[PDB]
Amino acid sequence: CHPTVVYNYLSSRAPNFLRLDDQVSLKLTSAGIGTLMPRPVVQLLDYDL
Amino acid sequence: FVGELPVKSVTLNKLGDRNMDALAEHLLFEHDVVNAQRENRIFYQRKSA
Amino acid sequence: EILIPADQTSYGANETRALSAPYLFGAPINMLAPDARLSTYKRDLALP
Amino acid sequence: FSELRNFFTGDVVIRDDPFDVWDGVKATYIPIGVHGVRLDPNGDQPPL
Amino acid sequence: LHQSVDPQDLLFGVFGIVPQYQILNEAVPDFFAGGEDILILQLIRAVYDTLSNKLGRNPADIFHLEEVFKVIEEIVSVLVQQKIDVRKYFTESMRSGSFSKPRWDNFLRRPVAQRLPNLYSVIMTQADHVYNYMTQLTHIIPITDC
Amino acid sequence: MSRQMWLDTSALLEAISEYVVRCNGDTFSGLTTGDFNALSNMFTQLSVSSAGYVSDPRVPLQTMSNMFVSFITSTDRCGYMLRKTWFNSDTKPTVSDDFITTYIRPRLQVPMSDTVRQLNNLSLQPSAKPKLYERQNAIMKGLDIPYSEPIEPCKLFRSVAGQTGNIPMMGILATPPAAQQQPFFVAERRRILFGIRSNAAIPAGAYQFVVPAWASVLSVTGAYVYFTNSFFGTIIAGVTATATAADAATTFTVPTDANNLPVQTDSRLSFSLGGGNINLELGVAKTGFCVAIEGEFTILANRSQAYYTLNSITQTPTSIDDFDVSDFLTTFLSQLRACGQYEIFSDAMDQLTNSLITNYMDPPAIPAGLAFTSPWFRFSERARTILALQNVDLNIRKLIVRHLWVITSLIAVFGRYYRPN
Amino acid sequence: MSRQMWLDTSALLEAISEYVVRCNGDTFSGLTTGDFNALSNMFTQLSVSSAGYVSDPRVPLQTMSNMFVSFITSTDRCGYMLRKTWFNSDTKPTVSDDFITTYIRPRLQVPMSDTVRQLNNLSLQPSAKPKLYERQNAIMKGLDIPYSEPIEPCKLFRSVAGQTGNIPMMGILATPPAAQQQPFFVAERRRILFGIRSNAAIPAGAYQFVVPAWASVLSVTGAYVYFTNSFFGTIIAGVTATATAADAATTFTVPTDANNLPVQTDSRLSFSLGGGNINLELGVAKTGFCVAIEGEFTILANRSQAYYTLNSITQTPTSIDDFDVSDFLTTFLSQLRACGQYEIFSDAMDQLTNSLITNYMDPPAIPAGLAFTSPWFRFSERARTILALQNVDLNIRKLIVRHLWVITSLIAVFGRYYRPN
Amino acid sequence: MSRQMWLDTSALLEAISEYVVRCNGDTFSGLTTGDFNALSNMFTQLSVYVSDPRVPLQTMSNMFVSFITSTDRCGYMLRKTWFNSDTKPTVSDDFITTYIRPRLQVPMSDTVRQLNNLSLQPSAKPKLYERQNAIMKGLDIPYSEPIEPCKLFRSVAGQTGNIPMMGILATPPAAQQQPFFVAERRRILFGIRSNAAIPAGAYQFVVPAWASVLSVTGAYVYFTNSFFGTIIAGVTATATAADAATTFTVPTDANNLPVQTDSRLSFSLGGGNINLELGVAKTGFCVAIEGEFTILANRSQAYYTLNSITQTPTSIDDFDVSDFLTTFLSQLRACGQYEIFSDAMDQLTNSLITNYMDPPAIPAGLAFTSPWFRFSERARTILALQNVDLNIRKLIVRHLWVITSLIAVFGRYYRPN
Amino acid sequence: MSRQMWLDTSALLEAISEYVVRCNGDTFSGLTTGDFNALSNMFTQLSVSSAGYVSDPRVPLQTMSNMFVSFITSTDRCGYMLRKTWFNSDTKPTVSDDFITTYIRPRLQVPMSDTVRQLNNLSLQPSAKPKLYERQNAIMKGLDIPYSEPIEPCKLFRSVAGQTGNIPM
Amino acid sequence: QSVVSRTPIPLSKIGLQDVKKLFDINVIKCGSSLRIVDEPQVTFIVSYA
Repeated sequence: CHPTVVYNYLSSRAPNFLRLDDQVSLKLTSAGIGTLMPRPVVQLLDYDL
Repeated sequence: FVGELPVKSVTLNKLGDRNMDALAEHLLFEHDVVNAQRENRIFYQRKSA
Repeated sequence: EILIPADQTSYGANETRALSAPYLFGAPINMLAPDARLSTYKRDLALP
Repeated sequence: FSELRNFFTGDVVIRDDPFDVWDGVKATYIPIGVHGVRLDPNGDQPPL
Repeated sequence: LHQSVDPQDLLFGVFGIVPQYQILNEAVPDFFAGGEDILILQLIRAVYDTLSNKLGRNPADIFHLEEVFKVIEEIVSVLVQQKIDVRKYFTESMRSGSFSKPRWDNFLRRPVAQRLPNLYSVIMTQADHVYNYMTQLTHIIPITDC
Repeated sequence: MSRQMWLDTSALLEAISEYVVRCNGDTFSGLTTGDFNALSNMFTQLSVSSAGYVSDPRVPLQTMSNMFVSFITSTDRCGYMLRKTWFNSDTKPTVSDDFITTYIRPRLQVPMSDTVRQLNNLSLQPSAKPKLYERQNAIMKGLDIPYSEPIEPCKLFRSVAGQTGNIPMMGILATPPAAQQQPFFVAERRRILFGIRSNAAIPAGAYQFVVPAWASVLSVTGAYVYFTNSFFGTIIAGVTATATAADAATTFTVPTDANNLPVQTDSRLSFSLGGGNINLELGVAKTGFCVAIEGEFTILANRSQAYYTLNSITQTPTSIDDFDVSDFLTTFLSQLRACGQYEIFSDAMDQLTNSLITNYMDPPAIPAGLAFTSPWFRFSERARTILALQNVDLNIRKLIVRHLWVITSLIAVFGRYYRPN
Repeated sequence: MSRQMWLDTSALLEAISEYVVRCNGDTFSGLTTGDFNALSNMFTQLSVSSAGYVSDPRVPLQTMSNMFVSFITSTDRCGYMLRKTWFNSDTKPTVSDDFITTYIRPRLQVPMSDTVRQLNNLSLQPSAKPKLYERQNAIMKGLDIPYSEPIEPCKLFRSVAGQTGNIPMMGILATPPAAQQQPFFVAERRRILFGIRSNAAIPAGAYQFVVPAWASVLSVTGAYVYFTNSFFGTIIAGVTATATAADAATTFTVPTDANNLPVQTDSRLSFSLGGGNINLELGVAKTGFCVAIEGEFTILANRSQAYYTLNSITQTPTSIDDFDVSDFLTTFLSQLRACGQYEIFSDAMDQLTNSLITNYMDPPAIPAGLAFTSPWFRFSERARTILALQNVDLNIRKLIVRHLWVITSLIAVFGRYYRPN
Repeated sequence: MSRQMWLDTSALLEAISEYVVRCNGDTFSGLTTGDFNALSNMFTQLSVYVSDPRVPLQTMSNMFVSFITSTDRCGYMLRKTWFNSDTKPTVSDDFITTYIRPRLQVPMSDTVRQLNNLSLQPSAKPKLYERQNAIMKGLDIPYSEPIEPCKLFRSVAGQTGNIPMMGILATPPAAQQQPFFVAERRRILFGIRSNAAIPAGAYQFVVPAWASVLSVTGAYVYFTNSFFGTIIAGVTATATAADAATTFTVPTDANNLPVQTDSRLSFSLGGGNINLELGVAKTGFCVAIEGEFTILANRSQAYYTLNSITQTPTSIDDFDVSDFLTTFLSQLRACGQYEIFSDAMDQLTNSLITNYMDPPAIPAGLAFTSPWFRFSERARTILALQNVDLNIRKLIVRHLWVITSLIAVFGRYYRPN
Repeated sequence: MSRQMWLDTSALLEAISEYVVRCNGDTFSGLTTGDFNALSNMFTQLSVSSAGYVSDPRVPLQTMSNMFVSFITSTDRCGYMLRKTWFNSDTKPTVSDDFITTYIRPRLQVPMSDTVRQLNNLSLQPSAKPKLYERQNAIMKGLDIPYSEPIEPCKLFRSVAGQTGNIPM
Repeated sequence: QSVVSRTPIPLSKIGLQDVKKLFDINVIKCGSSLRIVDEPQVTFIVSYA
């Protein structure tokens, strides 16, 4: 997906009293047209097993 | 070209086995070939998306 | 009162309330009181 | 010949300039905001 | 895991422990460690399905377990990039290293509950499409039924 | 065990069925549709002897039905279910029986299940032909039904002072009258009728009609309201359905809407029969008239407790429908005949039923004057019969019907795969 | 290829439809719903050409339909499936045709499909309005249909010794009677009607009615039985609908139930018109009477063969429905009119139909006297005509109807995306 | 914002509902069904809570009535332009920014839609979305979708109404009258009533505009004397096995169509007019067509555009909107606002009519005889103003409808308490 | 700013009042009352833009009022509050004015605060003489007042066709 | 640590020529060992690979 997306995701996750590091934010938000990066996902397993 | 009309055609001679142009020289009469070869340029082209 | 019947236990015995009441808050071994201090933060992160 | 061509006719769409792909990013979070003094809600505790 | 405890030790605990009236949360959690095994079991189970579903019936109706396991293994292995050994997870106890069908059985009695974590779901969903496509190409290859 | 546990399992079986319908002829070789995935899941959660994929789901399903019949047949076994304590509370019973142990277990995800259910009553297009589950929860726990679920008002019907019946009035309604009679309120499948019959003109002006207790929970939408002369396709007499374009307009009102609702108009109406009485205003004198309310009928919010808790019942005897069980029993019955058990099963049911009524009465003994006119599966009637024992407190009569219904419904759900051999 | 291959593939298209409907307006940007995934994979299964979500599912379905029309149009090509063989055997044919090999081939998963199918018959709430697939299996392989599937009685009607028709009897039931006449048995959409009509009273007592062949497989649940005077919304004469609250209760019995079934009661009944005659017991003499059974009708378990296999047909000529084909054709027809092939097709269909009949009679020649009153898509009518040929004996006629039906159904399914413009 | 945006979002909410129904009592513990996965990912798309899906929905409904109540806020939606174009609106109302955004994936959505019109068994009782599109963008409706003829009715030249015509058909005729054409829920009736016999021969009936878009399948055509279950006088259903055949003809089908026969018919009254051929003189007759009715392909425009409306006043239905209001209406009374809403609702419909006529002033003689949710009535009232040009009226009805449906969808979860 | 932001702050000032009353003559040395801590914590939150801890309220409280009077006195400043929009919507406006930025800002905890409000209408013995907050919400957002809250009927009186007045009669 | 951004199946590029062909094309000039013909039928036989 486009880096912009990654930012919106990670940044909205930031828990109370925190923000996504700047440099990371900027590199992510500065990405231009045609650039892509892997979608961030929350990995949860089936503990019960 | 195709008449005085410029166009971007698929370079058939680079597809060896599937070089429809060469495949057409098997036709019987002088022109049925050229005719076929021309139809080729008209159909195998790089078109705008 | 039986909380968890003998049938459904690895060990033999019935899991009665008298076998839970003394220990801790007195909650049935069944439903124990969980430390939810970190809970807010968790919920907001999609964690279990 | 026409039919032989029309059989071997199929289109594909490709992007002129390849996508520029990146690696993941370490999602580092840092503190923000100012904290004030919050006093205990219950007040002095009973003795002994 | 087990160990023994003397409630009597609590005596000096009562007369000797000195509170510090304050909690020292100096450490930091490694909140996510420990899944390695679960993941593998989770995949082992999910692959069993993807195999069975396509077979149209319980693999064990026509295959010796040793056969089914070798397949599940290779597949799981590719998904984790590590040599996997299904057998070891199902023993009667930590004591013996001997495999136990009855435990493998109970493991299968519990159908896939949640969706596989995204990284693997993509891999599998993709394979499943290819298998579907590839399959339709069967009516192309030179094989007649008699 | 727990009444809940039985309902949960019923729900599962009910859904196993649902997904089987969903998969019929949608099971191709290359793909495994989400639907089948889910079906497989349930199939596995229900199977004893089967390891993973259930090769032949007929087998485990059959085995289950067989044991169920074996269970619900022996009063010794299913006895615990026929006590007033099982229907009134969620008390885990201390009863060990192969069946219960193996198949009856909690199967619904709490608290999610409930929240989805609530969220539903509020949704746009609920199922028009709902599962037994919903009805079970209504009749047993007295829970709400979806606000937009439609129903045929004639089922809602119960007996009140004036009329001791709905269908019966048909005969009377077809007989020319002697003098101006009292008002009538009948109900069909897709519409409600009310009016006044007479042999001589009825003056123009106002007339109140008491909305009977049973219909005071109805509601209509996309309804046409007009003057008619047939009831269930049977001509009503002592009523004129004529009128002229010149006629003065006839309108009625409901205590819920400040505006008059026109009659004999092409306009689609929406109003509710809850709140009091409807006030008809005959614009022109007519020799007996009959108003028709034809549209989609629904049960007002939070009022479904009347219908399903048998609370809209005031007289004795009384007409009573069957909450549709009859419609579900079909399959099971079909199976029972195909293997001769039809007879035996019946005899075992009268037993079930007798033993049930028994426990609901102090002192523990069958009441006198109790004789059924129909078999266990014609519930509609047996419910009337039971709701007619004037020697037994009213409320206990109701409970008995409710309770027996649930046991019947369960049978309708669990027996279906029965192939005793 | 083999008949099976056609059915399998049809079932796929029917399933593609199903999932298209499921996806309509449920295709949001960030969601790939299970429904869409399946639909997507099915497209792939049809024409391998469109792999991926990318492809415009329209063109590959279009191409498919197109070839189907030019296939089912040229008797030279589709000739093979018009032969006697194709309909009653599973022998893979020796056809070397483009369409066949590209689209017709085993598509269902065996044996799971078949297992799921049987499990369905026992499902609680089967599809109210089932796919063409089901009928296809029924009419061709004589398979079973679900036990709880509803049916509209009148569709089941066929001519018998007494009545030559069901609808036509309406005009008669209207005309006042000369004297007491023989009984009548008619069917509507939602109810069954029987009785005796006279100009003079009929004494109280026992009367017996022979359930006609066609209705001997009916079964009702949640039914009200009362006295009426209308048929399809027409007034029946020579029948009293009068009754007093005093009257002696009327009752009837079915060979299937030991107990008496009450008439004119608010009780929901369950019984089956199978295995015998109906014993009506008039409690009071009535100057002509008509009993009405109104409820949910269903064909008895495993007896559906009669209807779908054309066994219920005894006379010549008879009345006959189209197994609802008419309903499915709509789309395709609408598509023909849209591109102006409605006529060209109707012509080709006529030869298809003609050659089909030809191959059923030895020696190879259109029987004489074969004149068609309606076009290819008014089945019910052309069926009547086929079933009216005195030349060929009953069975051959019946088969022809059946075999023709399947080809017609196949059309209804395969041509819908037709656009050669 | 955009008219489209509202639709897309509405459509999403209707999806939520659909899947909520699909999940009811199919939420077992050892299993995550496909339906529930989807329903979950859907709640996710609403608010920019995953625990109790009731709270984000409540919040949404609440903010919605809050918005649809104040003319100052939802005013932008009440202008002639909103219903007309796909122009991005300049509005800063946080209800809009939070919930109304594009939701449907293009072009895939449209593709599936058309592919649907061609489906064998479409939804018998469709969502509002389909209707919304039909009434606003004038898109097609599925070819096999059933419809109750009577809704399609509209006032025409001779007949002023449908249901009203009943009481008249019930009065024994003076002398041979003009032909009639009524419609019920499941059938269509046409004929000629008289007090004296009608010769045998040819008789032409011309199908009124509203019915010229109708088509039937699995149809029985016979003679009756009942309309909506009311006796029709001046007509006879009498016949004899000996009677000569009675057939009729339709422009679209070259062959004869039998009457009082047990055969199931298919034909479309859309060529102009039925051409009945009476076989035996009858003392007033009424032919009936009972079957499955659909609207001919690419002709539903008429009905949904209010373009089958010629006369005035005309009697019209409400496109079933009433049936969807039930829920929201229930929640309104539950929290005692049924009154307040009905008033704010009046200003909405009032302010809407305004923007449609220049100069900007409520027409003379605008008197509503019914409340906001008895649409079918207000609809005719709007369609009755001799003041305002006709077409403008039609738009007002269509535009108001869309907003009404929107309410019917978005408010359901309302709970202020 | 937000009509909500004003209400929120008002609610806080009212809470401060409430706790000042609770603490009156219950301030004993050597004893930190739970009430006094809450009173103290609220003060802090008032001057949250300039402090993280407060010694004596005498001053910031005064300052706040003085500035407030200086605010609703000048149309130029508090003008934004006199517009039709401020009473209708919750749109966060932008006003460059020391008073607004320094004191008017979100105070109540959402959504927990609302939950409690609802649970209250159901309470057995609600406040007999409620705070202004309740009234403010009723009159502005039209929310519900507690079911058991007593009221003097004469206040409820309004004019109707029959009798024009209540006291006049 | 809750978030993981990894790529499931890294995809690789390829040229048209490298596509796996599924059909073979043979050309023949059909004549006769009976009559003498000068218009042989240049025919194209397409078979699976």
